[PDB]
Amino acid sequence: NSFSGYLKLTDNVYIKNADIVEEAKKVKPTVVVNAANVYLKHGGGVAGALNKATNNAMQVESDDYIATNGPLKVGGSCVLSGHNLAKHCLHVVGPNVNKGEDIQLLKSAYENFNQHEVLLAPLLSAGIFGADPIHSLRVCVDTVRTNVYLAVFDKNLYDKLVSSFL
Ligand SMILES: CC(C)[C@H](Nc1ncnc2c1OCCO2)c1ccc2c(c1)S(=O)(=O)CCC2
Repeated sequence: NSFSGYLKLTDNVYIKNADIVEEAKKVKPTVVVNAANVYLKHGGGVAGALNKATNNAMQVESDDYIATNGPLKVGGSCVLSGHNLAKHCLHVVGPNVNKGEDIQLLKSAYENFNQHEVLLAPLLSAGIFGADPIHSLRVCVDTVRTNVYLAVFDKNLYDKLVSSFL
């Protein structure tokens, strides 16, 4: 967990303008959070990038999880191997508001982070999921009590988040 260049926002929330895959390789954290869907199909965005860095080992393992346990619920999670990126990968399903899923579930999604002392994570539901990224950061700051290091790849978004937070 050798996080470097983070800006401390609150006692337990840190933020950096960085690619989460590159951070995972440099830091080798205990837990890396994946912005997953309920079937753990990592076809793009953060999920696709993390899977591509494991050379599809995350996807094989995810398919085996789904075969045995069935899909996750929106707001839920599961802990799987982190392969070469981390000791564990916490797959968390935020609501896809662009498809009508309730924004209240974003609090339930962030609540999963509380079972891990330290995590490297993306902003949940801020992708193709269509949630307002600044609102997602507010839910994170209000819900997460353990230590979370957020990697936000876009410098324009990072600057807006830091300006909003101050
Ligand atoms: C907002 C965006 C800049 C950010 N992208 C990344 N943030 C950090 N690391 C990355 C990023 O994408 C390339 C790999 O590394 C982001 C954050 C959350 C979500 C997505 C994207 S999504 O994949 O569109 C859907 C799931 C939720």
